[PDB]
Amino acid sequence: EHCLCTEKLQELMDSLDDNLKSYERNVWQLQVNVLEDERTELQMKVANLSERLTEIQSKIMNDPFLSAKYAAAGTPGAVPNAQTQLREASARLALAESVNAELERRLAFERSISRSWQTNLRAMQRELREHLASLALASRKS
Amino acid sequence: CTEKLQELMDSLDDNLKSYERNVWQLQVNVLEDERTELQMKVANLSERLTEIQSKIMNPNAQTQLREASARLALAESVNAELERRLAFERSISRSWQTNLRAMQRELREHLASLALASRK
Amino acid sequence: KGIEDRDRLLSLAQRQDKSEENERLKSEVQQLKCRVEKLTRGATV
Amino acid sequence: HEHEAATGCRFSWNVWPATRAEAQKIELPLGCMFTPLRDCTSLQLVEYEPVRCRVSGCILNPFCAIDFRSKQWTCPFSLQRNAFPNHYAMHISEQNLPAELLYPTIEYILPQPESLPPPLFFLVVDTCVIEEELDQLRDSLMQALALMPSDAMVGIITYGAMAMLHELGGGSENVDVMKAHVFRGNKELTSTQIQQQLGLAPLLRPAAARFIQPVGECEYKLTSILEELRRDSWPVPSDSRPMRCTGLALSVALAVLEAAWYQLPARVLLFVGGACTSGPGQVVDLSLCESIRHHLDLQKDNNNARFVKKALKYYTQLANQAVRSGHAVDIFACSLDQVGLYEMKVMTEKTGGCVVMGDSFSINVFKDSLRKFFETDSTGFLKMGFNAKIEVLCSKEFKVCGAIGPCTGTGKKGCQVSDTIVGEGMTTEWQAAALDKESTVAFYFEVTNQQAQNLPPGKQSFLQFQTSYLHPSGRRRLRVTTLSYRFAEPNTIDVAPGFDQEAAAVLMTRLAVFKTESEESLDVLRWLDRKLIRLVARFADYQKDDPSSFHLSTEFSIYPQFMYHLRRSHFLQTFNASPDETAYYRSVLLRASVMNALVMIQPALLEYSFEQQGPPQPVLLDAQALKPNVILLLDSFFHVVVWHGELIHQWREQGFHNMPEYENLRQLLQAPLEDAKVILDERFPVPKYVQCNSGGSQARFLLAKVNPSTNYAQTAGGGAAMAGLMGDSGAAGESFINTDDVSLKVFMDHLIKLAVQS
Amino acid sequence: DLSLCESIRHHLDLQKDNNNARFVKKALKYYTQLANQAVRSGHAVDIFACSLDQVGLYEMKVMTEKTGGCVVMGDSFSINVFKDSLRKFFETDSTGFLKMGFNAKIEVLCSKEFKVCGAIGPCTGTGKKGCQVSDTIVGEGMTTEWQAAALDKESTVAFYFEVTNQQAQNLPPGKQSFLQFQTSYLHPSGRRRLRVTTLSYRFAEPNTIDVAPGFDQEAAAVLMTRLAVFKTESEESLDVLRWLDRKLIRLVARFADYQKDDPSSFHLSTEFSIYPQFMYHLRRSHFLQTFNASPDETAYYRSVLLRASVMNALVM
Repeated sequence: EHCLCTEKLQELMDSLDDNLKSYERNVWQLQVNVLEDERTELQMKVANLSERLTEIQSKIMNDPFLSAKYAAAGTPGAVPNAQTQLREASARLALAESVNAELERRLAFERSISRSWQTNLRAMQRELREHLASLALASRKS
Repeated sequence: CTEKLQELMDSLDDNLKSYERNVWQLQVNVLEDERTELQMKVANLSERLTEIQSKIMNPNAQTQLREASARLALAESVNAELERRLAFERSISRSWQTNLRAMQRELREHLASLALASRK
Repeated sequence: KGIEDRDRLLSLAQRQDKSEENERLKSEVQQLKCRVEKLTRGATV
Repeated sequence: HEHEAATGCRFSWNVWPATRAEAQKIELPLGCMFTPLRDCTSLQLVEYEPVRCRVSGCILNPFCAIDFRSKQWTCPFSLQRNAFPNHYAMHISEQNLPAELLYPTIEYILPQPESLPPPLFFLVVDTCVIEEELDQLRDSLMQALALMPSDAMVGIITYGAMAMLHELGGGSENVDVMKAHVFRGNKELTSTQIQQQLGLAPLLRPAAARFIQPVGECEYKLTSILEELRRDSWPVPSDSRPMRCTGLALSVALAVLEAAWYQLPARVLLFVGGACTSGPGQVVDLSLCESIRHHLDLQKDNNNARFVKKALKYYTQLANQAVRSGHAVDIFACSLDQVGLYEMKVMTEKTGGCVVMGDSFSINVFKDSLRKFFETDSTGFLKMGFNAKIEVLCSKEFKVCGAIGPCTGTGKKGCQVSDTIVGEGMTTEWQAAALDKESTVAFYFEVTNQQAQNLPPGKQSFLQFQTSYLHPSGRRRLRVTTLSYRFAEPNTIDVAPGFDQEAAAVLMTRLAVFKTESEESLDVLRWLDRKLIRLVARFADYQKDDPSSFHLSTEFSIYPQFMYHLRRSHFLQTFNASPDETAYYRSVLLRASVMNALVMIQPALLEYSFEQQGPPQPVLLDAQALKPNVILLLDSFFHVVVWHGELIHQWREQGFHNMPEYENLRQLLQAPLEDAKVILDERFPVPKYVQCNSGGSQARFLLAKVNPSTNYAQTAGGGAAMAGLMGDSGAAGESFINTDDVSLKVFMDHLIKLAVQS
Repeated sequence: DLSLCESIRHHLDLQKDNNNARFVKKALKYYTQLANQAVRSGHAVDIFACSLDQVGLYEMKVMTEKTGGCVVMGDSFSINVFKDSLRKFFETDSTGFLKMGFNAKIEVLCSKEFKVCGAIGPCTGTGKKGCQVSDTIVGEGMTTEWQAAALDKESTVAFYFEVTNQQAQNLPPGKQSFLQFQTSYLHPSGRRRLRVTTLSYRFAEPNTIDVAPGFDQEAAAVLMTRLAVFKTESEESLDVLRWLDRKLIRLVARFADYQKDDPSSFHLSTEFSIYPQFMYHLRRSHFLQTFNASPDETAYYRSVLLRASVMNALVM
């Protein structure tokens, strides 16, 4: 059935080559360099959170009387005396807002993962549809 | 036209049975496990820091505990809503090979019926 | 499936049928025949 | 939305097509809605001259690469380098950059090498109306005069059967004599004949010293002519309406402008209240005998087209005279019958003014629109520029063709302008006699790009707009807004996410209005729904010959509803309204912001529920909202009709509200009053606020625009049985609406079915 | 449509949406825009329909109500219902001119105590605004001036009025309010006419019982029947039946002398004696009941009811 498909199945070759393979490459790159962006912004905050736990950590407990401040501490006994339950409600509160800030950057950078497979995938629905449907329009001619 | 359909089969199923989508996924999984490991590092380095910054720092008790635990229990509501949110875009990214290769089987089967028609 | 195909073909048939309407006119054309026969009876007078 | 908040521009495609074939594929005209003046919180006024590229005329914009080691910037359009002149050689270090390179929209106050002319206002005031109409015209003119700026200069001319051009501010020797140069009607004097007869043939010469003077030096002379403003004394022949030469009155005003201030801020303000009877601009005869033109008359090309065409030739002659001089004109037509908008529109669209369309002067639309015209901004000055020239600087890829809106093409033919003129073109810059804080111009562009490999790497497709207007402080001004849109990278589809549904909707409104001006309504409607069906066929998710799989994106789904309401609105249907009402609609449509014009396409139906206890929700415009227990608020830029039900209305009669258990009923009744006056005092020409109730008041407006809910088509759909005698005989008293319009549900059905098979 | 298997529409077909009438939509609203063209041009449309089958009178009634035309529905073009109706369409008066008027301009004025709501019958409002228009609308409102391109000696138009006074202390005792009608019509001789008719009526005392001798039950029955058949155009005829039932209950209980919860002490005055019997025959008449009728026959009764006078409306 050599019925002049040659010029028009060729542009289906061209459309299926530069779009099916190249879209897969160009989105596999898209998440790996924003998850290497995860590597770079995680480790920048590893830097400033480690140093916040080395000079603040050592300054308390290398100098006599301030190391006695973390010798008394909130005392290792019962009867919380209505000062060390005043206190640590804000301890799990600061734990709460630190993990809230961490999950909220997690959410926003996961939007860049998800807001890429609507538009380009619908293009692969798109440009293959009028090529295939016209491959039945001109096929019903001879 | 049968020579063009035949190398359309070859050019298409080479994409389908290439274990090449697999390897780039093994690339992103090995940076997923260490990145969730480094999530735990953000957890430990911050949990200890928020403890230490309250050691030093310095109305009645029956107002400041009334607040700051009403600033807690909204933390209860936000990690509830944001994690329930989180699994939702996990599942919309849990479509990666599910319908992209359903597209490729749609092209494979629709061009198969043209191939059997030409072979007939 | 043929049960539900031509239970609609029968049901369409009676709504397109006017079996009670075409008897009340057969009485009125019979009394029209009786009226025109009565008119010719009065015409001979 | 954020794109409009930054620069005031709104492109239909935020991402552009690649080639010419890509422009045919996306199938819609690329265009934008730049508001030139557009007071946003991003402009910075600075008293230095702009730096200009010698090749392109480009002003240094934030998207410019700056070679710091050589003190040279590169022009992003012409790709040619220019040096920084002297003062900018130092302090150009990477920490201290000027506001040219930081903010996109920047304002330059143009340092001159003198008190520049403050705005002028003629008052072409009618006299041939009824007495109470004229009395309130005196009152509105007195309040407008109190709203003059101190430096502003004015001149009265009261016309009628013959024009009386009153001179202002004479000598202190008399104080008891006012003079008026009288020009007889039914005699079309030329431009130069008016100059010689008046005798006028530091910016005020002694010939015009009897003429235009400051309101701070006249005062009593203005209050005198406004209070000896009275009627015309002529006994008309039997049934004749009072004789009126509007066309002579505008020619006398424009001719004073010609020998006086040439390129200087001035605006004629017409206060016409009846059609022109004699002289030029003839639309109907002086006697009330033969019919004035109608929309039917233009349809069947009647004999009254002799009063349409030869009056159009005169008013376009005065329009071109006003354009080449540089002064805008206003119409405050407030006639009970037809006055002639379709001839007098060509003079307001070309220069740019106000097309306020009162009925009788007591109505709300006239009174507050006049005082909103002379209101001041936050700085206290008048919020309108003069002699604005808007030139575009396109890039290599795309070339401009049209500027449909309140402007006029001038020339400067070059490589920036391509062929196939849509609208008004063969030009790069567009003159505008005066431009306020509402004017929006539709700039159309087309992408040539014969080969797909011509776009620069990651091309941002630069485009710079430059407007040179004059501010009533006495300082010439130049504002530049520079914008960029990345476009058509080879991962396909990008042009389509950039599409937003409302911006392209208003663009096809302005194109349909310009094409009804040239050809008839049938072919522009066939072109318009061809544009809709070819858009929907490519820009949707479906399988061929299967309409059930149809789907539209969030960007692509609300556009058919604007297209349905656009084919339903009065801009394309010249019937159901007088030609003056249709011309009023088209005149303000070409000059309207995108958010307000969208309201005018599809009217808002803000619903006020009793049981909801809270904020309004926008319901669909249909008659499944005429339940008697609610309140309605229609907003169509011309009516703010507030519709009650019969249940709420009779609560008002016997007084559930006065007795104090129904405080919630008081809040249900004051919310329409307070929220509507918020609508009235923000938007230009302030729409006719009309109270309404069900089956009465003036609800014939709201029941006209509202779709029928229970279509008679859905009252003929198959399957009648077994419900003939039931249920205590009563259900809710439904209301029935008949109109020519097929339902929005069924219009989508022809849209899907035609697009799927194609 | 053309194919004979499908039948014409009926009352049961209209109430519960059959496919037998897929083309009555742009049928009926096509005849509305022809009537729209007819009133701006001042032409009337009369219909002489004669068939055993239905002629579509439900959709083409809209011209004859809109311009003042007449409807003559007969079963054949040879029965006496057609021959005499067409013949008196051209009957002459005492001067040999036709007993009809054309291009009439019925224009109503009122005193400042009361306004006009609207009109029901062979007329259409023009939108002539003024201070004499009421908020409430009964039918064709929004004007003091109605077009009626066809009137005759039997064309009677319902006018609805509303009193806008708030307090009884604003009226001097024995105050007489006035209303006025003008009818500007072409006479068949070819000349402009203007019939001015003025009536005077007196307001009652603040007591609510003093209006009882001034009641006219015969014209009020025509008033409520005409307003019923207008409300059946948009609302259900069943809901109209509940409306007239509850309005009869309120009117009777207000204007009758009786002891509370004693049916034997009931008595109605002479002015209200036969009025409840009028709505007994109204709710069983073909104007509101759709049983045992065609929509064409119902459109015939509703068209002639909207243009008859008081005696003819009592007969029907």
